[PDB]
Amino acid sequence: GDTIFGKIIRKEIPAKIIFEDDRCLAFHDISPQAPTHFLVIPKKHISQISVAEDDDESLLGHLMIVGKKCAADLGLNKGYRMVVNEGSDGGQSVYHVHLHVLGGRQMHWPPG
Amino acid sequence: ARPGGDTIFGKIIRKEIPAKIIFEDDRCLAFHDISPQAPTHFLVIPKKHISQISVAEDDDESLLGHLMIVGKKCAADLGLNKGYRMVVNEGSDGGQSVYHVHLHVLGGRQMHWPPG
Ligand SMILES: CNc1nc2c(ncn2[C@@H]2O[C@H](COS(=O)(=O)NC(=O)CCc3c[nH]c4ccccc34)[C@@H](O)[C@H]2O)c2nccn12
Repeated sequence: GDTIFGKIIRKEIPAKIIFEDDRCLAFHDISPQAPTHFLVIPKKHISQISVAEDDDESLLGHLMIVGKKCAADLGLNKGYRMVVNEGSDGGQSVYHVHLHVLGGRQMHWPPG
Repeated sequence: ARPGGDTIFGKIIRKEIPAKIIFEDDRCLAFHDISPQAPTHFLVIPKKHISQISVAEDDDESLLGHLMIVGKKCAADLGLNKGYRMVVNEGSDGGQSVYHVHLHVLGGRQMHWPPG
């Protein structure tokens, strides 16, 4: 909640929401790196994947299932890339765990 | 006779093809990538054959989560203390080369944006 993603979860700032349930939220990224670029985040404040608990595994998996269902609904039928960044080397921009989903163009290698 | 399937990754699961294995349990296998794109670059794969994330079942949630937890634990065990990037590729636009779900973990250098 002490992050901008917490404000988004609490509906305190605008975000174009794609999907919500009781435990996660998917919304378009404000700084998109592909024609389609959205985030899937848990409502629980996990600061970074490195500190996720064992009992968070189903929740983390849920982010990926939601992400792939959202990608399908957004029409990403030629594919996409999912990304989780950790720490400074990973380029983690917000210390609230987030899954990026990017598509609508060819993604290149290496992935940064 | 051949659980895990006959992609290269299925053959690695059954020890038919060599790999450099970091971690193994009943659900997954972590091993170093043969064409690393960072100083440390490994894969985490399920032992259950799922071809790609787009066809994963709802009841694959815990398994997918387990790949990420195993990924982060392996990253810590390998000493990636400045961080890392996890990547799942889907289909042609994602650059998916092998149709058996896999999580990339890359670290030991600054990763750039965009992620490809
Ligand atoms: C461990 N052992 C091992 N690993 C292998 C083998 N063949 C492939 N892999 C590994 O599987 C990963 C699949 O990633 S992925 O499917 O997500 N796709 C890619 O990685 C391709 C990305 C790409 C997109 N455009 C490009 C343009 C040029 C080069 C690559 C690309 C890659 O990182 C490969 O290095 C193999 N044969 C025997 C043992 N082997």
